[PDB]
Amino acid sequence: SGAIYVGNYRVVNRHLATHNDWANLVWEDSSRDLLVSSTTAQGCDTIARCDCQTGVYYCSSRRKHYPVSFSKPSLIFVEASEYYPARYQSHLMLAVGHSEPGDCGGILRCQHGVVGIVSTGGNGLVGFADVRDLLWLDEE
Ligand SMILES: COCC(=O)Nc1c(Cl)cc(C)cc1Oc1cccc(C(N)=O)c1
Ligand SMILES: [Zn+2]
Repeated sequence: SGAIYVGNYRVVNRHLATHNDWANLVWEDSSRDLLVSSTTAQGCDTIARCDCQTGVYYCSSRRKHYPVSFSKPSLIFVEASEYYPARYQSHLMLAVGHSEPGDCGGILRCQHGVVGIVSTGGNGLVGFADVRDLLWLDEE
């Protein structure tokens, strides 16, 4: 579990969105596993605006923050899970690292701020849904 709080927005994994998130929906994309909803109070997270390929992510199944190298956002085939059938997930970055289903929502951060959240993984890998291209998160 986990979320990004930026301005008047809440960024969560789409498969973990609550009834409040859907009722207060701003934007969602099933192929990216992302959902953004409106908030009453302001958040303090800063979204990175960069092309960094090194950062640190939080792994709840280990209670640890790991330094990782990751690929640039891409269209990647992701196997069937409890939440989605086997499909191509877009804007996805991969790193070699530990991850379990309940690790989704763990933040990946670089020196510039939040890069994304844990969205896919298994077999020694971890995948993160990029949020650095969502420029509108920084305004209105
Ligand atoms: C057979 O793999 C099922 C599974 O739950 N693997 C998995 C494992 Cl180990 C680890 C993680 C972090 C995610 C994982 O899968 C999911 C779960 C929720 C959503 C998505 C998606 N966005 O397509 C992918
Ligand atoms: Zn950066």
